[PDB]
Amino acid sequence: IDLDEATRTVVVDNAGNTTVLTPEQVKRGKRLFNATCGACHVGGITKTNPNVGLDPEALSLATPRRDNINALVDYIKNPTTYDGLESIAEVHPSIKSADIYPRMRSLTDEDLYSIAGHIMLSPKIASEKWGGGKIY
Amino acid sequence: ARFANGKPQSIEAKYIMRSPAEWDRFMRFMDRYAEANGLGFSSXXXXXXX
Amino acid sequence: VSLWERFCAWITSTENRLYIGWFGCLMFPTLLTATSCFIIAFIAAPPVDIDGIREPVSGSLLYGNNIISGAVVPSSNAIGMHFYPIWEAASVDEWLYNGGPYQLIVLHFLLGVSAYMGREWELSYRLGMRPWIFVAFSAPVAAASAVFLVYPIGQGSFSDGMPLGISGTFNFMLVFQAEHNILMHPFHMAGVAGVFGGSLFSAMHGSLVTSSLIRETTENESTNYGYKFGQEEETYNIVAAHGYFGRLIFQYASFNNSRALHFFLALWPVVGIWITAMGISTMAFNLNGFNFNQSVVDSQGRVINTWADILNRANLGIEVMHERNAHNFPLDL
Amino acid sequence: IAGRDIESTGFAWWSGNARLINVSGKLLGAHVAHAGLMVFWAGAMVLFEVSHFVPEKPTYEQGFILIQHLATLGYGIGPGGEITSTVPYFAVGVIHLISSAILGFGGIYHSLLGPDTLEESFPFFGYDWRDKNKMTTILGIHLCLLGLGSFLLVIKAMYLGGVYDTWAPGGGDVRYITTPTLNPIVIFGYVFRSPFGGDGWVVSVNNMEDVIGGHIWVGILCIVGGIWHIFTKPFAWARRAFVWSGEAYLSYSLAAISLMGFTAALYSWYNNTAYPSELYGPTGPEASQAQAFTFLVRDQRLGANVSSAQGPTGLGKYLMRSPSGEIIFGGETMRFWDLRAPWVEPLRGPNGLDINKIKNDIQPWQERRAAEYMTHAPLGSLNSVGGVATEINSVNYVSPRSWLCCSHFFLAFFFLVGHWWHAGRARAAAAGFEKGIDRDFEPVLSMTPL
Amino acid sequence: MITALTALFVLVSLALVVTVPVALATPGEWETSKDQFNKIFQLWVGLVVAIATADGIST
Amino acid sequence: SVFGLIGDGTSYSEGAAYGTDQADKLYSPYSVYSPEGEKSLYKPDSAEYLARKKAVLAETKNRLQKIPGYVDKKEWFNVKDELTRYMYETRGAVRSLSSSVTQKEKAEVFFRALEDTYGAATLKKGDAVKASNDKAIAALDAFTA
Amino acid sequence: RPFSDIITSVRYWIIHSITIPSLFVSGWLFISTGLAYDVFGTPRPNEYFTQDRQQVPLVNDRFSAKQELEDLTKG
Amino acid sequence: GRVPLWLVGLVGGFAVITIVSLFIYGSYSGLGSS
Amino acid sequence: MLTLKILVYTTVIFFVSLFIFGFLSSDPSRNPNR
Amino acid sequence: IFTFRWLAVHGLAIPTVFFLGGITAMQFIQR
Amino acid sequence: KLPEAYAFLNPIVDVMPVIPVLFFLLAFVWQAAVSFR
Ligand code: CLA
Ligand code: CLA
Ligand SMILES: CC1=C(/C=C/C(C)=C/C=C/C(C)=C/C=C/C=C(C)/C=C/C=C(C)/C=C/C2=C(C)CCCC2(C)C)C(C)(C)CCC1
Ligand SMILES: CC1=C(/C=C/C(C)=C/C=C/C(C)=C/C=C/C=C(C)/C=C/C=C(C)/C=C/C2=C(C)CCCC2(C)C)C(C)(C)CCC1
Ligand code: OEX
Ligand SMILES: [Cl-]
Ligand SMILES: [Fe+2]
Repeated sequence: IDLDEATRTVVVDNAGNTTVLTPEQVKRGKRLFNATCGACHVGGITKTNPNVGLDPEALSLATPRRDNINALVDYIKNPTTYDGLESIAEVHPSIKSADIYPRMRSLTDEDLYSIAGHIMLSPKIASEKWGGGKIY
Repeated sequence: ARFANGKPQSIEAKYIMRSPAEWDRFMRFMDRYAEANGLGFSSXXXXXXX
Repeated sequence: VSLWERFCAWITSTENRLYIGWFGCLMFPTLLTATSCFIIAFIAAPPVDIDGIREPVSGSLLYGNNIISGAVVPSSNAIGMHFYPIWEAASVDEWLYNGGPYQLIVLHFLLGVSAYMGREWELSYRLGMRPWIFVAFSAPVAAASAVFLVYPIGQGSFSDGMPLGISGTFNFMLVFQAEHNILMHPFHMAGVAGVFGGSLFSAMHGSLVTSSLIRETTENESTNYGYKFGQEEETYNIVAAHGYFGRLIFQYASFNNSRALHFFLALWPVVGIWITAMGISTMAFNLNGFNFNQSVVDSQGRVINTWADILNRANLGIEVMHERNAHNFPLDL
Repeated sequence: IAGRDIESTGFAWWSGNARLINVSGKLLGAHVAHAGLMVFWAGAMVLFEVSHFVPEKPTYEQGFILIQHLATLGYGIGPGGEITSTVPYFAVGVIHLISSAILGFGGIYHSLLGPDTLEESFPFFGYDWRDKNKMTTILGIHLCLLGLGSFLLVIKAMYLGGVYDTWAPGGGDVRYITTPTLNPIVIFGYVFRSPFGGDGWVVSVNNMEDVIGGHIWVGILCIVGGIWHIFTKPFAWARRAFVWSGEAYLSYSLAAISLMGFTAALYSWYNNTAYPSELYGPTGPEASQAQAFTFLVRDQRLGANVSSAQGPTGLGKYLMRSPSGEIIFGGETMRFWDLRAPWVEPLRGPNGLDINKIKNDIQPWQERRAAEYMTHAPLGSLNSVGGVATEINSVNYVSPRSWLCCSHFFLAFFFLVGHWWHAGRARAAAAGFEKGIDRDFEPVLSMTPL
Repeated sequence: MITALTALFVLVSLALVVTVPVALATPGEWETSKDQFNKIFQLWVGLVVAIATADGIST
Repeated sequence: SVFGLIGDGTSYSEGAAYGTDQADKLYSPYSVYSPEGEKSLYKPDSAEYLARKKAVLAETKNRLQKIPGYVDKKEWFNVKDELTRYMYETRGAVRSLSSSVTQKEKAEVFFRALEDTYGAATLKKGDAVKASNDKAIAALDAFTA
Repeated sequence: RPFSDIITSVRYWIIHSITIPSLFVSGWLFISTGLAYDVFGTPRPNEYFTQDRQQVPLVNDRFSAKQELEDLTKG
Repeated sequence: GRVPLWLVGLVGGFAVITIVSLFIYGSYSGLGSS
Repeated sequence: MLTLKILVYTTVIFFVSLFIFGFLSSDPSRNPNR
Repeated sequence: IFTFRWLAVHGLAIPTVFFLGGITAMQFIQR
Repeated sequence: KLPEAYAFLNPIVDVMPVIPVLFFLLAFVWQAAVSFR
């Protein structure tokens, strides 16, 4: 089995529209995610706050929905709590807190799009370990 | 315990009594070695002269 | 003739049944107190809390233990790396509750073995022989120091040292595997190679020497009786043994300068044990062995397990179970 | 070739450098060339790290080992441990490279064309391994050089731009140490204190004032000792306990340097003052304290009454009491209660961890620092997988503290072994039975039976 | 210019390092060819000073 | 099959090649060794972080006027803790906000005053601490420019 | 004849510069052409799973192992 | 005895160093590199 | 328990001084050959 | 020429070179 | 990253740090050249 066209299609928006990630995008993401996100979100789990995981099920229950590329990209632009009552940009990496966190001082849009695509795509490949944890 | 401490003397008694043992040794050692100033052997680890 | 002189002389005498020497002045009292405390504690030491969670563990014979399960439990985790002599406790009972005897015994044992090395060298000097046996003995001393002192220093607590017992030793080894992956560390591999090679070379050298023994005894008398203490000629034929060894494997491949052979015999296990003690010391500061977890990936991206992943599975099984009540947070730092 | 063959010398090719024991000029050439090698490595590695530098990541994540030292000296570093520019590091690297070229040429010249023995032509640089006055003179000269170097460090920290201080008000930054502590009692309290937990023999220096004062004292002591050894001659008591030969001096140096290597290895693993966590990453205990702190904060946000929740063992899972009574973080990290970090001190009162400060006056930057330190603990593998041994390999990080400590501990022990070997051989050779027994004067046969 | 200037410096340093070790060894070779080596040493230090002057000025 | 010679005799790969040090087209990998780019997209140097810095300075003031009250009582740990817990962001904020030479020089003066306050508080000398706090107040309320 | 004499012989290297590289290139082409996958039955990186089965293809019977493997290794 | 022993020794050392180096480069780019 | 500390501090300095002054008493001269 | 040695040596060396060539090709065969 | 002037000369720096190790070996190759006299 390959990383074919069927398995590279992910939700792009709330509606449900589904775009396709080019293989280059996949690579760049896996790189960017491992370089910046990996230290705390290795394996699709949140190391500091294990309750708020990164698996698609938890993203589906966040407020608002975080199970599509657009909402993940917006979350990077402007992060909120699990219920979305207030912003936690001062305690989470974000473009809004670019001054606080120097890592994002260079990230571009495509970079964010590729990172979100990787986050969306990895549970389609592994399908049980993205956010699973030790057990799996 | 973790109170830093010069050496570990906490009570003047402890220092004043760790004293006589070392001084006793110094005296017994001086008993053999006394009035020595010269006698330079000038050889590789000889120290033959007593 | 002074008194000091007379003493110094008796001390460095080479006609005493056991050589005392100046290093003996440190070796004898220290080892004697260590062994006295160890013998008493192995019989009548009360339970000790090792994880500092008020869950004492019994390790004494009089507390329902046998020789294998019994041990001298290391000091409490609450103490950590702090010095805990007898006089710092408010009572002897409390000193026993927090595992002070472990600290006493281990510190004295380390000083004693260092002084033992020194005494070996000192007697070598007195007898006019070449002074490098204590260099060979350094390897077990280094291993003992790494397992008893360096690892607690790196981890930050004396509760992480090896308990003085059989089942305690096995527990220490298993937890070390779980938290550090000792097997996949090249220095442990070097140590296993050194020990296996030491056994191999010992057995082969003994077989080759005993096989080629000059016929100087009957059949109804121990072959060992042919040799007489203080001989002037070799009781064995080097030529026959070398011929057999060369015909067995290869002609080029063979040692002739028996001196080179014995030097190699000394060199192999010693360097193996040195490298192993360095593995333990390096891993005391969290430089673990190779982690080949999920290294093989198919085209799609799914992970294909190797033999290393089953090792990781066993390590997880050991890890989630060791010190069940001690942990409160997800990471073991 | 007279001096370079197992016949003329008696030393095999593998132990070939021992042929230079009695050759003065060639030994000097070897020493100088080796120093040139050291300088070359320093410059080359600095240039390598500057090349592979990435401004996004902190230095302790890039696997760097030398930029941290020059940053601690106060070169191209801003408040909070941010790196501004990497030009001074490049300058240091190139200067070291050029100096290494010069030193290497000098070593080669003295080893190849220089006179074999310096005693005949230059009766000022020639020695004998056996006279004590010249040995002490050389020792005193180099001791004065070392004292001048310690002075130079003090001068750099006091009047040449200052040094980086983590405990500085408002965060870590470069400052001038105006008032170093000169009290002999406080300075030598480090030297004469216990090496066990809670004491930290020389590793437990806290503020920069103590560092500067200790360096002033070391420089003064070294200058005085260097002057004193130059003028005087070894006394009677030291003249009959020491073996006076080149290999004996080498063995003494080996023992001393093994002790120094052990000290530096354990010093890089525990110290926050001369090894700021913003550059070397958090220490062993620091990561554990950071984990406990961040989970305490997270559970406090939910509304749980911290310092009132009994742990699974009934001991308290957030706040405990130290065996001395101080209030500390609970869990397995109670072994690390001796920790003192710049981001946790604001919360500490005279009684320990203040509770009113924790409940009310918490800061977001402390949360970020604790999360970053927990996410970057000194854990790793030989292939630098990072994290716990059971973790999958996605991150790529091993803390420089682990590298430094492990490497220098290994080197220190092997230099202790070198001390053992060389001390034994030097004493045997001085006595005169380093080659065999005798076979006609065997001392065992002249001693009483037993 | 700097980039080039240094390039040269690297080339001349390579030419010097490949030939100095061979000289010293080969008995006698040294003395006879001392003045050319001195001239090349002066060229080397001049190149270093020129590179330093470039940078400085250019900053 | 599917070879992968050091990015010179094959191709990229959804994951296998590493020699690359390029082969991405996205744009400039800052350096041949950095996945990230240069500072020319998204975050801007001075968007609206200056407002946050000014707020940090105002609250730094508010923190620093309660030091004389803490030194009037013989409490020294509180002085150090107050001077380090929230002033932590203030060093970087003041350094970044300063752009002219006068601001730089007198921010240096303010840092000197704060360091003197810290040292005197450690040495437990009330007069020196009070004078240093007064000088720090003067510099800081003369900084708002 | 001792090893070193043979190793230093020129007529040895004139028969060890047309034999060794050819053998090395043949070993390279053994898997460059993908023959080794078919000879030993090991799966290629894209043959571990198929569209029909998404789990590990284990053998459960003994005397019908041939057919079972033939089926599993269908696609 | 035409070719000196240490020359062929050096050539063999270069070959083996090359092969072993190609192995680590691989531990890094391709199968098994994750 | 201060008495116990005193007695141990004596024993320790006792034996340590014995060691230090035993090795200072012209030990290299003590040897088979002279 | 074909002494037992030549034989044993070649029977051990030919597969070794074959396998080394094969293993090198693999180091490139990248997923 | 190196200053823009020396980014061209970067590849030499990429190999410079590992030089010393080779010096060591040179000793061994030099000894081999003289027949491990
Ligand atoms: C840092 C390591 C080091 C150093 C400085 C030395 C130094 C020395 N060794 Mg030596 N040695 C070493 C490691 C080292 N060794 C090792 C590891 C071994 C074990 C294999 C030996 C084994 C050994 C033996 C067996 C002998 C020496 C001898 C000597 C001395 C004379 C060497 C000689 O005549 O060279 C002759 C060699 C050459 C002329 C060829 C080398 C060409 C040059 C020097 C190489 C470097 C060039 C450099 C890269 C160019 C830089 C130029 C600069 C301007 C930039 C000399 C003092 C000899 C001795 O005792 O002297 C009395 C001797 O017999 N050594
Ligand atoms: C400053 C430190 C220092 C100095 C100046 C010396 C000096 C000397 N030592 Mg020595 N030694 C030292 C430290 C030192 N030692 C240490 C720390 C140890 C403990 C391991 C020893 C153990 C030792 C022994 C056992 C012997 C000496 C001997 C000697 C003499 C001849 C050595 C020689 O020709 O080297 C020759 C050098 C070599 C052959 C190089 C060997 C390379 C080693 C084995 C591997 C190095 C691995 C390296 C870390 C990384 C490898 C990289 C690789 C993977 C590419 C000479 C006086 C000999 C003697 O008695 O002479 C009188 C002797 O027999 N030394
Ligand atoms: C005796 C002997 C020996 C030894 C030797 C020695 C030890 C030597 C050394 C040497 C050395 C130690 C050398 C060095 C050199 C250096 C150099 C030569 C440098 C150069 C530099 C440069 C060229 C630079 C450049 C640059 C710049 C300027 C900028 C940036 C870029 C670059 C970096 C490029 C041996 C063992 C071999 C053998 C036996 C004998
Ligand atoms: C810098 C600094 C510091 C320091 C300072 C000081 C001041 C130091 C010093 C140091 C010292 C002050 C040291 C000393 C040491 C000593 C020793 C180490 C000794 C030894 C001895 C010996 C080894 C002997 C031997 C012997 C014997 C025993 C017997 C007889 C014989 C003989 C003689 C051989 C501090 C930490 C504060 C802080 C930071 C900075
Ligand atoms: O004590 Mn013994 O084992 Ca070293 O990790 Mn943490 O602590 Mn406990 O857990 Mn895992
Ligand atoms: Cl915990
Ligand atoms: Fe034997």
